[PDB]
Amino acid sequence: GSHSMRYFFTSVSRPGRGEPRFIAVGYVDDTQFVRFDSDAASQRMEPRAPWIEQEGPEYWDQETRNVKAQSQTDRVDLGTLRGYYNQSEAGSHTIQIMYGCDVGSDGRFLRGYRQDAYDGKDYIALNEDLRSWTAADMAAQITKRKWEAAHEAEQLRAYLDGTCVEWLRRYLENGKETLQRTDPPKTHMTHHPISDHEATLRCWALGFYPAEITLTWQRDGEDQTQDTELVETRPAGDGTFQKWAAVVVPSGEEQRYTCHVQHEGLPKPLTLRW
Amino acid sequence: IQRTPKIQVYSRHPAENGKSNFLNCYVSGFHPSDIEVDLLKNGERIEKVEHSDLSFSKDWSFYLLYYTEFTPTEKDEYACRVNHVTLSQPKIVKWDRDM
Amino acid sequence: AHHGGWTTK
Repeated sequence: GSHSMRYFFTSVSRPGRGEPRFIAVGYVDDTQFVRFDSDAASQRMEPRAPWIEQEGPEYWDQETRNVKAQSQTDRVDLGTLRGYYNQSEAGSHTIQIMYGCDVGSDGRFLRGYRQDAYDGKDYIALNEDLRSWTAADMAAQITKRKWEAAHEAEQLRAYLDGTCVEWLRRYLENGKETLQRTDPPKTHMTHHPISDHEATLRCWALGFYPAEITLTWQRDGEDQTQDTELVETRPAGDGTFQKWAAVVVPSGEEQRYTCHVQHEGLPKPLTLRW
Repeated sequence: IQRTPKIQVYSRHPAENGKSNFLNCYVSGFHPSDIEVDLLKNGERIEKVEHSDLSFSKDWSFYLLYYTEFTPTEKDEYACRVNHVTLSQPKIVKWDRDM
Repeated sequence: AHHGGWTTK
């Protein structure tokens, strides 16, 4: 019964094609609730879940100003990191930032986090104690020295284990009719011949929330991690998720295979056999 | 530094001809973030297609959902066409009801 | 609500 609030930021330089594209999204658990897109018309932080719409004009103004300020910081940092990594001005580069906090079912703070990336690789991260940084390389250590001297971790910590928790608690109350619900996977198996002598068995998990789930194939007790096709968990688009796992088996031996399903919403793990 | 998209084309609900549904194209695991995704109906670009706001996974790779309401007819062919710097030509993934 | 604080890199 734990919950999370996370903000994701992406800035992408567009040399000669205008200012960097900037996209910010906020989630509670796996539910998006705010967005900002620099290429969108409104130029405002915008609601994306029904329970955030009740926030007042002061909230939307403040969130819009703060997210625009993040965009302006990233704009500067794109130039700075180009210098640190000795790159030219002609290429497109990417900064990604994620931060947020987890609370338990009783609302207590569990952990906070912040991680930054450059061109899709680790750049700098706040450590779990919220007091020290880990830089990924000698360039990122320049930033670390600057943030250590500016006592950035103390300011960030006050948000991650304080303000972040305050707002997450508020959102969980404001959105209780939806955020507290957990939808169990509906499971079935399908069978698809691929020749006269082999068939694909596919194990399906549908309509589940949250997205975390485990699907496993076993053959006569033993596992088949090397002979299993497993797709990425995917959104249905209605707020639930879907996944499947598949295995090619000899015709007439279907009974030797079992799919195993694990979801937080399942009282017991499900086992399916053809 | 460049990761090619994984592409899945699927319906929101189990498909039944004549009945309104949603056609999804989920692209994930890619970097960098510039990507062109079109949904196709009998080879032609579908005009009213929405998409999610760009987000990313723990490994920093990006993912997007493109979607549109459709009514499946058993003669109409649907596909997702994806272009990305990792691809030589745009990849077309046809919708198969069993996947 | 997200964080209102920014030191550049």
